[PDB]
Amino acid sequence: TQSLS
Amino acid sequence: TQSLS
Amino acid sequence: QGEKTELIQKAKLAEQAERYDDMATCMKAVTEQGAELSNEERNLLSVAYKNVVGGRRSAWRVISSIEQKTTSDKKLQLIKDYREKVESELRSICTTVLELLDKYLIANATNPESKVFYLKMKGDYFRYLAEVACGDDRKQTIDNSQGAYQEAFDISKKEMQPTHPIRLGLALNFSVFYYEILNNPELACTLAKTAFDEAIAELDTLNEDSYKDSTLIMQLLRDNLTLWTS
Amino acid sequence: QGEKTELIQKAKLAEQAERYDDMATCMKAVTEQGAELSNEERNLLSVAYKNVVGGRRSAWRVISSIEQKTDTSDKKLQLIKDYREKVESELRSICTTVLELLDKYLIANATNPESKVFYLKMKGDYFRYLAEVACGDDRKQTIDNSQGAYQEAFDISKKEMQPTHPIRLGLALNFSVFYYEILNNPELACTLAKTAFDEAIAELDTLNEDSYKDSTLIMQLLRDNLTLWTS
Repeated sequence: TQSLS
Repeated sequence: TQSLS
Repeated sequence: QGEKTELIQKAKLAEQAERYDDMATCMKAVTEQGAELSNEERNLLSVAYKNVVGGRRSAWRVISSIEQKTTSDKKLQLIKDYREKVESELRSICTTVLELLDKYLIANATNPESKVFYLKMKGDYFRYLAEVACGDDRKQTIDNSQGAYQEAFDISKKEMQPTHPIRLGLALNFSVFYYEILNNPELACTLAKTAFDEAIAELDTLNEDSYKDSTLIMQLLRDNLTLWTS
Repeated sequence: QGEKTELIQKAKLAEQAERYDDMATCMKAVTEQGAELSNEERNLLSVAYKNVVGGRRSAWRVISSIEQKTDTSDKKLQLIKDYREKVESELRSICTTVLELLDKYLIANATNPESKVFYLKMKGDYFRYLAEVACGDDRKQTIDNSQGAYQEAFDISKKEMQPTHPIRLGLALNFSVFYYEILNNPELACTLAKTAFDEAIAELDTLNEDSYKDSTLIMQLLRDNLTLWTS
């Protein structure tokens, strides 16, 4: 689960 | 270049 | 001002030196001058604080991963007291960013593009509070970022095309808020699938300057989608 | 001691959370308890300070590399020079804390040649970190202090250690780096690394089955420093 870098 | 670790 | 132009240089210098605390106190003094931010300074400030708050989030997740993997032991007390110490730093960091947004950044919003950017930033830093809040404080900070994301979502669909990187990055973080803070995985997937499909349906209405940073976020949108459906 | 076990607890806590500043203060307090450190507590002390000083070292080189690519007439130069000196002052104080810990506790209470080699190696290490940024008369004396600690540890390890142990292999690698980065002598840097490698290959029967992983990595590090430098 990745958010914005 | 590379030391101990 | 001769001070602002020098603060940007030190911030750019601290960024390559990976000294994000020094980078964060520079951009904080820049926004405290009152003038609305560039696009360059704006991303400098968010990059600075995302790395400062990101280091404490990574530590918090590891200490808690060890904390619940043990109340028979008595050495657990110190584990919890070390986590609230890390929690203490993380709380004070997000409040400084949130008060920076309320005092200077949100008010002096020129275009809706910056308003959505700063309103999304508010939703992110209230979400980082909900990661570590508990009790009556928890649901209050959850409602705060939801309201921030919701207004940013409404404005972005009004003034931005589906392929806009800011609109796409807001749907990404908002749908993550739905997956991790609200624990509605089906609503989270629909929030991410809608943004990806509306963007992939208009991939001719954007050029070489537009492409790239636009798909990097669409790539993350799907990355979450296949991970969440499994 | 009651807090000695709790201090090793918080240290291990902070290491997993990559909070090396907090981890280094616990290992500093433990060392300030006078008692000679065990093998586990000994390497916990160096791991902590290697990351604490390593963050300042990697930042300093990024800043110093920008300053060398900056003309002596750019307005940003004094700001780059000011920021570099800020990083240096933290860096210098970190090695200061490590060095006074070494001489007032660690090397004083050694009483066996292994810990002497380990702590004398650390003395040569952190003096080398100072020589990396020193200039003027300061440079030559920190250089001689670094070489002083390395040569003593190298002489004790040559006569009391087998060439296969990670500590002798580690000191040989750091000493070989000192000859390459500080003295700018690549020919002697490779030879020091080559003979330490070749002596470890010869006495490969003297290697203890426990420290097998470490020695295999360190011998590889020597061979790449070798392969790189001889080209």
